[PDB]
Amino acid sequence: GIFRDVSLLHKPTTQISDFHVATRFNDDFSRAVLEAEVQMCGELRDYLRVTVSLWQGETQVASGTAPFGGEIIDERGGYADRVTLRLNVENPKLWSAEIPNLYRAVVELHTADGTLIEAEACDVGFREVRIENGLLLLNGKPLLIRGVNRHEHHPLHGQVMDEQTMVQDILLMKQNNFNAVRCSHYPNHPLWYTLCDRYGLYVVDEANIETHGMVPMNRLTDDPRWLPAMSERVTRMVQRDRNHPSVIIWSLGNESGHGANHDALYRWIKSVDPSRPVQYEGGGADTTATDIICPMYARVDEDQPFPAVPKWSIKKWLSLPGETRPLILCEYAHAMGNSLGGFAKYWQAFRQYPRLQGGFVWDWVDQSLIKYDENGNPWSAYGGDFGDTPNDRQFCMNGLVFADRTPH
Amino acid sequence: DEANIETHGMVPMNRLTDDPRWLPAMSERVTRMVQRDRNHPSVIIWSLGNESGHGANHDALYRWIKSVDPSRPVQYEGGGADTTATDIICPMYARVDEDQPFPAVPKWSIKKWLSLPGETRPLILCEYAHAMGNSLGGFAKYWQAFRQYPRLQGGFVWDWVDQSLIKYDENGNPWSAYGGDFGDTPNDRQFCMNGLVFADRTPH
Ligand code: NA
Ligand code: NA
Ligand code: NA
Ligand code: NA
Repeated sequence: GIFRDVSLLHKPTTQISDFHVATRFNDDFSRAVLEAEVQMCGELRDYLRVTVSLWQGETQVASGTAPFGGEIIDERGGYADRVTLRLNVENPKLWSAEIPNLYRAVVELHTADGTLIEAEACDVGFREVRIENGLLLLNGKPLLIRGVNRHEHHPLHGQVMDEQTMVQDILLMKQNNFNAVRCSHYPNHPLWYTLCDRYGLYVVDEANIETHGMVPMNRLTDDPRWLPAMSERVTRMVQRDRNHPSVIIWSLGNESGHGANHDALYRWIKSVDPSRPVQYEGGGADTTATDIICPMYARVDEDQPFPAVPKWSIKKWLSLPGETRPLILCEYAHAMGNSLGGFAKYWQAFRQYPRLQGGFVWDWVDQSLIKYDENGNPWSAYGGDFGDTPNDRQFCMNGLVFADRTPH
Repeated sequence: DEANIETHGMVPMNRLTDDPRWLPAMSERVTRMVQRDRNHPSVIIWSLGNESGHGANHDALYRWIKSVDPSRPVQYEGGGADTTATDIICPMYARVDEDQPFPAVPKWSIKKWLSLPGETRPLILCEYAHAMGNSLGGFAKYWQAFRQYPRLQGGFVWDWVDQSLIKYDENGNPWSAYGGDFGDTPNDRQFCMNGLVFADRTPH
């Protein structure tokens, strides 16, 4: 169904069509350069101008104005319908899940005399994400991911999300010492990223690609005829969400094996947005299509040597010959019912090994739905309770909290 | 095959090995060993000595060996067992699971050591499982780890045979003696007996 919002937007004929925000820093993060690239559609005129202003609350920190026309990029010239403005910020307040400092950037399309054609805005978080010497760093410091996987689920409204439920989830997660969320397994409602920017949570943004039921799992992802469809799902997500500071990692999807399309899209992301690592678990969790070893349900000490996709113990995985990447479990500690035995073992290992930088619990909230018996009394239902067949019964309930967000 | 260089008693341990005035003496002990033994097939690894800290002389002699005999790896434990003067992480008495974070020369657990950022070398303990008396508790843990981790390629037990000496009482009856039994002082008593076999080669 139509399970997210529907709206009408009116733009002028000459309009802002895209804008990108990037932050660069010096070695000690005491100086930052805010680079904003703005793109337009419509008739170009010599009087057109673009102004980008950066605000910290009520105070304007930086500003820049320029006519359209980018730098030369190849033999034929540059983009006449683009402009890049670079704003210097001294001693910027850095964004993190601990302290989510935010600035407000306003992008103005206006004529030279001063009349405003159109304005767009976005929240700006100054932070640098990079993998150096096998460690994932945020603002120069190695992260320890206290993560959880979260589906968009409501026991009454199905997969329709609301701001109140989102805020309730974020507050509960932070109150229970979580600092990261994986959008399993699709781009979320747009307000989710804004709330994560505001409250402080690292976000893994995941493409809407999962072909788990295929035999073999990469039958489609290794087929060039499905490359366009896969590419749309990756590229449109990046184009929508690349400005959000909370998003620190891109994911190519979930449980789709490993095919050449994964490698192609990994490289596309690395080319378009070098500011964020790319991860993907399929094909054994350490393929060429991931910057992070991200296995699902690899155990702390016990090896699980399956054919062609083994789940080594996470301690052993780090030291395999020629392996240097960090390891962050994209799913672990399956919380189905009376569960989470052995969680302390994982966290002992996370604290002992530098390149074990945490993981994402599976998962946040039970996917139970509400039904009414013969007396209007509600009761929580799972797979098979709606006449659906074949079904997977109670495997939909793997959460740390009940569907009404009461804790397990 | 190990060079005859050990300066364990120095304070700090590299006081001589970091002094260029002792480089000739150290170089003689390395180079003459290599010149004598480089034809033996059984020799697969050279060692620069034992427990002498880490000084520039170690790096110089490591490179000399690498230049003259590229056919054998070079190892050295001093200075924390993972310095620039060794091709193999070769700690002494690093434990399987427990870290021992001493200042400037920590003994990480061997499993953790392999995965330290930027570390790629194999790990072979030059000494482990100290067999002093009723000992070798926990040996199975080491060998479980050795079999599970590819880059944990074993180690050298300390050590083979007790260093006890024979003395005779008032009736010509022999008895095994250790440190201090010859009037030697100061001494380190029974720490000379760390072997898997007695001095007469009967097994423990
Ligand atoms: Na860690
Ligand atoms: Na499930
Ligand atoms: Na091994
Ligand atoms: Na001894």
